[PDB]
Amino acid sequence: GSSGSSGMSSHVPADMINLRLILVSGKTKEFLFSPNDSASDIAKHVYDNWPMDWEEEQVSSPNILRLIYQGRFLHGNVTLGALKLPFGKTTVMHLVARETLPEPNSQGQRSGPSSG
Repeated sequence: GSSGSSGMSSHVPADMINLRLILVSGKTKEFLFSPNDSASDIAKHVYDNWPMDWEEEQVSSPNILRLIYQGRFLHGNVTLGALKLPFGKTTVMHLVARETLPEPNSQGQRSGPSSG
């Protein structure tokens, strides 16, 4: 018989965009995506990956599964391409599952305390 094994390389190309999928608390992993792929493909990919790390598992919507970037949220129709993101790089993004907001607190909101 015979056997062979040659091949090793750990570097992101300039045609793909490395994305960092983070979860609650922490735990993250480097991924790859195209500029023609939309948050869907990504969010989807993530879902497809891993066996199951979330009780809930019986939905299908880009809303519930929204991708966060730099704190903000990316649209489901948005695509790395439209994000004119730099190739051969690593982006940081957060993921969550909720048809609504995460916490009761929205940016750009001033309060008026009863006092002068």
